[PDB]
Amino acid sequence: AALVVDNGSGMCKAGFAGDDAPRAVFPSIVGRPRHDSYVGDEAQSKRGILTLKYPIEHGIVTNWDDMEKIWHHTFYNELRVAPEEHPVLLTEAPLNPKANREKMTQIMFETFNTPAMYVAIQAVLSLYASGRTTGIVMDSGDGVTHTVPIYEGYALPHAILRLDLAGRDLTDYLMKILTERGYSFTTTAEREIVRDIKEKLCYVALDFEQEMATAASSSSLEKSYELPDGQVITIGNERFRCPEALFQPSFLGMESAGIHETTFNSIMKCDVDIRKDLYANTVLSGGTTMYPGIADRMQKEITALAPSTMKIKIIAPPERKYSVWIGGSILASLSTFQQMWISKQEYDESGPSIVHRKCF
Amino acid sequence: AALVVDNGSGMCKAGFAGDDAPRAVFPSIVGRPRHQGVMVKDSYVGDEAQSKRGILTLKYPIEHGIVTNWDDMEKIWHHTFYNELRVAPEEHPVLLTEAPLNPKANREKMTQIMFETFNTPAMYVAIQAVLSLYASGRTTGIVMDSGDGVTHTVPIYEGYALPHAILRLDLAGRDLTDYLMKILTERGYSFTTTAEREIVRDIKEKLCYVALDFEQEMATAASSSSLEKSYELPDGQVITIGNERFRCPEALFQPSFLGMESAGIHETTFNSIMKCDVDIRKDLYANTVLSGGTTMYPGIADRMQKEITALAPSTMKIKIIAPPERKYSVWIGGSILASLSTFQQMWISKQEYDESGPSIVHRKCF
Amino acid sequence: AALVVDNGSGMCKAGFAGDDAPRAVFPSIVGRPRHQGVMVKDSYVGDEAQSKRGILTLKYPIEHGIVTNWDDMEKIWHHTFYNELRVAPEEHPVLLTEAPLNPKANREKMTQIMFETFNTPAMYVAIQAVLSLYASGRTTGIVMDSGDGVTHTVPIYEGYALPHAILRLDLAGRDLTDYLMKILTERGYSFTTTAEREIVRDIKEKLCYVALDFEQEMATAASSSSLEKSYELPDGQVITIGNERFRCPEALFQPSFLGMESAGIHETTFNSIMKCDVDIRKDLYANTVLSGGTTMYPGIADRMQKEITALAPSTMKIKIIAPPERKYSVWIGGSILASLSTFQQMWISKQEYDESGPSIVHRKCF
Amino acid sequence: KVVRQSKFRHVFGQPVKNDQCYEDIRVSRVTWDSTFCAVNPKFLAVIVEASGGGAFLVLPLSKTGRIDKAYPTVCGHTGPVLDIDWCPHNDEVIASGSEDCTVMVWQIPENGLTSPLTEPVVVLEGHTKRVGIIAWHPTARNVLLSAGCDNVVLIWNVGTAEELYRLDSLHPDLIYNVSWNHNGSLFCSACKDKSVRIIDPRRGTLVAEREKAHEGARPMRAIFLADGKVFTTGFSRMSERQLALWDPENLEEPMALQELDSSNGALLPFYDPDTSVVYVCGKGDSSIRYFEITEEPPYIHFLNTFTSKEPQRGMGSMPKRGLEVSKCEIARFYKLHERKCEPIVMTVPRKSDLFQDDLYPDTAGPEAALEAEEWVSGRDADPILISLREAYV
Ligand SMILES: Nc1ncnc2c1ncn2[C@@H]1O[C@H](COP(=O)(O)OP(=O)(O)O)[C@@H](O)[C@H]1O
Ligand SMILES: Nc1ncnc2c1ncn2[C@@H]1O[C@H](COP(=O)(O)OP(=O)(O)O)[C@@H](O)[C@H]1O
Ligand SMILES: Nc1ncnc2c1ncn2[C@@H]1O[C@H](COP(=O)(O)OP(=O)(O)O)[C@@H](O)[C@H]1O
Ligand SMILES: [Mg+2]
Ligand SMILES: [Mg+2]
Ligand SMILES: [Mg+2]
Repeated sequence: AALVVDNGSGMCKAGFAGDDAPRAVFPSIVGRPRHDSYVGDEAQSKRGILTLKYPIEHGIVTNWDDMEKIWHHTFYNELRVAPEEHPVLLTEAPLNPKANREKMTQIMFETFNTPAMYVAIQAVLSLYASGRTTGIVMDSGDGVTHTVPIYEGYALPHAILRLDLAGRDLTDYLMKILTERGYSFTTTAEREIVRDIKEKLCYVALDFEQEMATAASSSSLEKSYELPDGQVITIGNERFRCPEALFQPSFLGMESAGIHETTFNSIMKCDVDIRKDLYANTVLSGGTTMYPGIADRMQKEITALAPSTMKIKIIAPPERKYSVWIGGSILASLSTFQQMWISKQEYDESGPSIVHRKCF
Repeated sequence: AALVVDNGSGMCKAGFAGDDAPRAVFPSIVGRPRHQGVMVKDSYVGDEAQSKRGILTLKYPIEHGIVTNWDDMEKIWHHTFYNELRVAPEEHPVLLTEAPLNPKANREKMTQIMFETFNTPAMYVAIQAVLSLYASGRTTGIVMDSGDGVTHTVPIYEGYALPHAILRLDLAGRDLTDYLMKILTERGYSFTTTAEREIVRDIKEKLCYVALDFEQEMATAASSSSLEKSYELPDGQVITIGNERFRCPEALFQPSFLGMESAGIHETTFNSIMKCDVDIRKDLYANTVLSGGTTMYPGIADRMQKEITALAPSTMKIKIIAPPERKYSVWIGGSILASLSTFQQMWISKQEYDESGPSIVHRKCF
Repeated sequence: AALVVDNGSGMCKAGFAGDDAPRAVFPSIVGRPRHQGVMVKDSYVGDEAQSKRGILTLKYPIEHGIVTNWDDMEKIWHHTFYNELRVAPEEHPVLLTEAPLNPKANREKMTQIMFETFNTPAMYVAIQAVLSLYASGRTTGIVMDSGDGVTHTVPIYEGYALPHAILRLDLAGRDLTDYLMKILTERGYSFTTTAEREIVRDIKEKLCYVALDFEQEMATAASSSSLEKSYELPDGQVITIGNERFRCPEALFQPSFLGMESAGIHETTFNSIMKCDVDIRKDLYANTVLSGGTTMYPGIADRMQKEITALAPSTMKIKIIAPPERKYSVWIGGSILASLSTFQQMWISKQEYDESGPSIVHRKCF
Repeated sequence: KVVRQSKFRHVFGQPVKNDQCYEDIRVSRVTWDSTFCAVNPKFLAVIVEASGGGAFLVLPLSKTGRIDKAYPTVCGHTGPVLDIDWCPHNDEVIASGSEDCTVMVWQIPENGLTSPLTEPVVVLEGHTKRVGIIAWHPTARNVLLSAGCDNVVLIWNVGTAEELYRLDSLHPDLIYNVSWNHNGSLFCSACKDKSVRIIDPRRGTLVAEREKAHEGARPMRAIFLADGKVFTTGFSRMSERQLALWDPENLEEPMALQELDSSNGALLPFYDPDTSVVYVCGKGDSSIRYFEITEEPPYIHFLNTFTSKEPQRGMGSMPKRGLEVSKCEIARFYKLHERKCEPIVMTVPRKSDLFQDDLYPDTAGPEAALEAEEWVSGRDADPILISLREAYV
C-alpha cells in the first residue's frame, strides 16, 4: 500500500495509491497561540487565538521545522499510518531546486524512515489524470503559477514559465478591495474567512468592462455571505474583480503578463512543429483554476493571441483541483513504476546523487 | 481665495490657501445632552461641545477613518464654514483631503455634499499622504501618517505612488487614549464617560513620550521617582502617573498590548518598503517622513530610527524626517498645492459635476 | 571631426574619430513609467532610465540584432548626439557600424534616418567584424564578436571577406542574462521585472567566469565554498552565488542548456573555418580574434583555445587573440578607419543620397 | 469664474477592446512624417510595406481581428506610398501620393477588395519628385491639391485629369504640410525655411507670410481653423516643442505660444471644427494631448492628456459622420502601432442618455457645394451642413 502526498502551498492532499480521491485534505497552516502549536484543521478550528503561518511561501520553504510538522500531521494525524511501512510518492514543483529536493529526501528517509520514496513533477502527474501525453499544463496553485509544455512524454524545461501570482495573491487582493466596501479583515484568522469567501462567490467574467457596467447599474450580481460570528456581508463587483488579477496582473502592481499570455508565451518558446498540438491540449490544474467561467475566458483570450487557423481547446476537468494527486495515485499503481522506487538502503549508502538522477 | 479643509478622525483643520497655519483647529466631536432641562440647541459641535462636555455625550462622526454617521458629519462641515471660518461656502472653492486607498463610495458622498448641500463653486480631493510630502518639499519618500483613527504608510517615488505597497494599521491616537484609561485604572484613577475621554486625551498629549529602550525605562521607573509627573484635573484634583507615560505610546511599537495581531509602526513602515521595487528602497530609507498628531511624542523619531535600522540592512542609511510642524503637515501641504499655478487645471466645477456626475471626480484624482 | 557610433543590442558607444576610447557609453534601452503620477517626461533613455528604473518598464529597441521598434531606435540616436556627445549631427560626418550579413532593408532605414531626420553631412556604414580587425592591426583572421543580441563568426583573409563562411549564433549576453535569472531562482533569489534584469546583468559582469573544465569545477563547487562570492543588491541585501558563476557562461559552449540545438561558440568558429578554402585555414587558426562584451569573461581565452585545439588537426597552431580592450574593439577600429587618409573617398554625401537614393549605399559597402 | 467655462475639460480616452482592433498589419517604415492612416465612415486605409513598389491596405471597418497576410492591397504604385486621403464627398474614392512622383486616385468596391487592385481610375502626373502631401478640397468637387519635394503645388481635377493651377515660385524649400481653410479659398503651408504662408490658389499670390514662426530646425506643421486663424506646432531654438496661434491680419506676434516638452518627433495636429478642439499627437510618442481653441486668453487651454504605453507610428481621425452619437462621441482615433491598428475612443462624460444638442452642431456633409468648373470661375461657398440627430439610436 503506497502513499501519495502532494504538498502544496496552502493545501496538502494525502491518500493511498489506487484510490480516486484524496482521503486527507487539510490546509498547510501552522498556528501558535498569541495570548504549543496547531497544524491543519486543528489550527483552523482554534484560529480565534492562533497566529496562522504558511510554511510554504511562493513554493519556497521558509521554515523546515514547521514543514516537518505538516508531514508529521499527514502520517500520524490524518492518514493514521506508519511512514516506515508504506512507500510514499512525493510531488515537486517544476524546475524544483536540487537543494529543495534533497531536504525532502533527507527528511523522509531520516526522520520518517520511509522504506521507498519517489519525487515526481506536479505538471507531469496533472497530465496523467487527463489521460494525455501531449499538452501544456497550466497549474496555478496557492503560491506560484507554472506553464509546463509536454510533447509525447518529453519535457521542455527551456519553455517552462513561472508566474508569481496565485491563490494567495488573489486572497490578499480580495482583502484590499473588501475594505473599499467597509469590511476590514486584517488578522491571519480573517485571511481564511476571505479565502473561504473567494472559493464560494468569486468567478471569472467573460468580459470585464461589460461586467462592470451591469454591476454598476443593476443588483443582479450581488451575493450574501455569512461570517462565523453571524453578520451577513454582501459583495458586488468584488466577485469578479479579484479573479481578474489572473488576467491583469497590473491590478496588483505587477509588471508581468497575465496567465493567458504566460500560457501563450510558453507555447511560443516551443518548437514550431509542436505548437499546433499544444494549442489543442491546454490543461488546467490547481485550485486557482476552479473559478466558474475561467475556461471560457481562457479560450477567448488565447484565441485572440493564437493564429486563426489553430484550434484552441482548454481542457478543464471538473476534478482538476486534485489532478496532481489523482495523477500520482495512477502512477503509484502502474506496474511499470516499481523500478522508479528509491530504497532507503540505497540512499544511505549513495546519498542524494541517486535522487537527482532517476528524476526530472 | 481657496479653502483647505482637512477633516481627520479626531481633529478638523481649516484655513485659507496661502497661509502657513490652519486658522481653525477644533475637535471633530458632536455632543448631545443626556439630562433633562429644568430652566426655561439639541447638539453642539467643536469647541462649544468641549466646554459643555460635563452634561453632553460626545460622539465622533469618524471612527477608524470611516464615517459612522453622515448627519453629524455635515454638522462638522457646517460648523467649519459658518462658525469657525465664517465664510460663505458658495463663494470659495474647497480643497479636500482623503485617506489613502479611500473607498470610492466615501469619496462620492464627500463631493456630493459639497456640491449639493453647501453649493461650493469648485472642489478637489487629494491624498493626505501626498500633501504631507509637499510640506517637506520632497518628491520621493515614504509617508507614515498617524492621526486619530488609522495609520497609513504610503511610499512615493519621484511623484509616483505605489498603491500596492500601501499598508494600513488600525491603531492611532484614539486607541492609545483608550489604552491609557485601562492602565490608569491600575493606579486607582477611573475614567469612563465620554466627557472624561478628552481629559485622558489631554493627559496623553502633555505627559506621554516614547522611550528609547522600553525595558530599561521600566527598570528606571520601578526604582526611582524621577519619571513621575503630576497633572491637574479640571476639578482641581492632582493625579500622578509613573510608567504609564511611556507605556501608552509603546502600543504603537508593540500592538500586542492591545491584543492586536498586527505588527508595530516600525515594522509596518519596513514592510511597506519591502513591498516596493528593490531599486527604490534606498531612497525610501533616507526619506521616511512622519505625519499626524500621533507622531508628536517626544523621542518617537529616535526610537523609529533605531528600530528600522535593526530591520534594514547595515549598508542602508536610515533618515527619519520629523519636522516640528508635522501635526499640520497635511494642511500645510494642502495650502501649498492650492496656491501653485499648475493646480488650477485640477478644479472640478459644480456645473461640470451636475452634467457628468461622480465619474469625473474618480478621474482627475488618485 | 568625424563621429563613430557603434549601435549594439545592449550598449551604444559613441565618440570622435581619432580618440582611443568612446566618449559616451550608455545602455541602449528606453524606459516608460508604469505607475501614475500623483504630484506635479514620458520616456527615459540611456543612463537616465537606469537611475529611475524602479518605476519604469525597460525595453530594448534592438533584439537579436533586429530593430523591433524604430520609434525607440531614433530616441537612442537622438540621445547620443544631443545629450551624450552634445554635438550637432548636421555638422559632423557619422560612421555607423552594422552587423555582418545585415538585411538591405535595415541598412536602408539606418541611412534614411541619418540623412533626413538628423541631416548628417556625410555618412558611411562599416562591418563590425571588419572594424574589429582594424583595432588589432591585422588583415587576416576570423573574428568571433559576441555582443548582447547575436554572435557572429566572420573569417577574413588578406582583406577579403568570405560571406559564404559567415555563421550566426542566436546566443549572446542577453540570453545569458535570462539564463542566469532562471538559475538564480534555484538559490532562492527571484528576479522577474525588467528593472531586476539590469541587476542580474551587473552580477553577470562581475562574478561570472568561464571554467577551463566545466565538470571538474562542478565537483569543486559541490565540495567546497572557495568559489562562492557575495554581491550587494541596491537595497543593501547581500546575495551569495556559487556554481552559478560558471554555469551561466558555460551556456556559450553548451547551447543545449537553453534548449537550443545549435553548436557552441567554439564549434561555430571551427565550422566557419572549415567552410573556407583549405589553403587559408592555417592563417585563420592562428588569428582568431575575440570581440564584444560577451567575450570579456575571465578564462574565456584558454577555454576557447582548449576546445578549438581538440577540434583542429594536431599540427595546426591555435592562437586566440583576446586584447584587453576587446569590449570596444569595434569602436576603436572605427576610430582608426575614420582617421585614415585613404578613407575620405568612402564618405557618402547627403546631396548624393538625395539625388541617387539608397542604390549608392548598397554599393561602396560590403 | 474660478474654473474656465468649457464642455470638454473632462474628455477622456479609452482604447477599444482587442477583438475590435486590426492585427497583423505590416505598417509602413517610411521615414516621411505623414499620418500613415486615412479613415472614413466606410473603410480604413493604412499604408503598408510591399515587397516591390508601394501599396496601402484598404479594409472595411467591420473586418476586425487578425488580418490575413495575403489580404488584397492597393498595389499600383512603383514606389512606396507616402500619403493617403479619402474623398470627403465620396466614401469609396481615395487619392494617394508615392515615391514615383505620381498621384493616383482609386475606386474601392462597396464590399472592399477581393483581388489586389492595380489599375487606378486616373493617374495624376505633374511632379518631378516624390509627392507626400495630398489634400482634397473641402467643398469643390473633384478638386485635389498635390505638393511634392520639388516645391511646387498643383491643383488637380480628378474628374478630367486636368491641372487647374501650378504654384512653383512660392516655396523655396521643402513643404511640410498643406491644409485648406474652412471654405477652401486659401491654404496654409509650413516650409523647411521656418516660414508659414497663406496662399490663394486661384490668384497665385501670397496673401500672408510669417518668417521664423518657430526657431527650431525640426519640422513644423500648420492648419487652418474654422474662424480663419492658423494653428502651428513647431520647435524653439532650445529644441522645445511649441504650439502657436496666428492671426492672418497681424502676423507680427502670435496670440499664444505654449511649450509642451523636450521630445523628438513632429507634432501632428488634428483639428475638430465643431468642438474647436485640436488634438496634438507626436510621432513616436505614447500620449495624446488635446487643447480647446477659444477667444478668451490665452486662447489655448490645455484640457487633458490621454496616456498609453506604446509609441504611435501613425494616426487617423474619423470624420463627424462616422462616430456613434448615442455614447457622447466627439472623436475616434485609429492609433497605428508597428503591427496593429488600435481605435481610440474619446467621450464626454454625461449622465443623460439622450441626444446632446450642444455636443453635436451641424457638420460638413458628404455633398459637395460647388463644382470644379464653378470653383475656378471665382465662386466661394461654405460646406453643406447635415444633422447627426438622425444617427442617434
Ligand atoms: N472552488 C474554488 N474557487 C476558487 N478558488 C479556489 C477554489 N478552491 C480552492 N481555491 C484556491 O486555490 C488555491 C490553491 O489550491 P491548491 O490547488 O490546492 O494549491 P496547492 O497546489 O498549493 O495545494 C487556494 O488558495 C484556494 O484559495
Ligand atoms: N503633542 C501631542 N502628543 C501626543 N499626541 C498628540 C499630540 N497632539 C495630538 N495628539 C494626538 O493625535 C491624534 C490625532 O491628531 P491629528 O493628527 O490631528 O489626527 P487627524 O489627522 O485625524 O485630525 C489626537 O487624538 C491626539 O490625541
Ligand atoms: N566584464 C564583463 N563580463 C561579462 N559580461 C560582460 C562584461 N562586460 C560586458 N558584458 C556583457 O556584454 C554584453 C554586450 O556588450 P557589447 O559587446 O557592448 O554588446 P553590443 O555589441 O550589442 O553593444 C552586455 O549585455 C554585458 O552583459
Ligand atoms: Mg499544486
Ligand atoms: Mg490626518
Ligand atoms: Mg557589437
